Amino acid sequence: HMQAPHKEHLYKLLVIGDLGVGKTSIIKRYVHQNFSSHYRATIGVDFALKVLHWDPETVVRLQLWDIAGLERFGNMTRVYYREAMGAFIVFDVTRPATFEAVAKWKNDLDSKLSLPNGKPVSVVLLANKCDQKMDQFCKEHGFVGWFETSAKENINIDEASRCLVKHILANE
Ligand SMILES: Nc1nc2c(ncn2[C@@H]2O[C@H](COP(=O)(O)OP(=O)(O)OP(=O)(O)O)[C@@H](O)[C@H]2O)c(=O)[nH]1
Ligand SMILES: [Mg+2]
Repeated sequence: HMQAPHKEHLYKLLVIGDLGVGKTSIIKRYVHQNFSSHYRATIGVDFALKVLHWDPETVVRLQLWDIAGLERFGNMTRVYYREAMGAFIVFDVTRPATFEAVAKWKNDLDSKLSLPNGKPVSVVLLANKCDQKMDQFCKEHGFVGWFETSAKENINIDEASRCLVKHILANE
């Protein structure tokens, strides 16, 4: 006797934000349980896979697209965004200018990507490096929620991803 296979959801998720805010470190902590203090800049886009045992009958596979910080100044984001179901937009709490870039990334995303029915994709805001007004910002810029995160100390990355996936499931 075999047990029945689990239902599966496969989601391509974007991780965007300006240089050095911690996008790659968030993904590396989430998927590989690892962190590095050395800064190695992403070139173009890198990828990582997260398998989530969502509930006893369900598996969620996340294809994470780790986009480099300078790409909002290029012309590749529309290609990079294609077929994504959700995104994290990231800034660095220690460098407030990176918060000002959050709206630029959000407008870039919303102008180049929408769900098949025309609804904008689910987006969660990550205030990263928290180891070192937000509600109003999320309501005014169309975010489903926000979290203080730390790739170094592993704070709220699991929680923020679960929040994003919950919203994606609810809007399919
Ligand atoms: N203290 C602290 N440092 C962090 C955290 N996350 C990332 N860093 C550091 O911030 C620097 C930049 O991290 P990256 O993950 O490479 O940032 P990025 O957004 O991927 O940068 P680009 O790929 O160039 O756009 C690295 O030195 C990391 O060690 C964090 O949560 N806390
Ligand atoms: Mg990177």
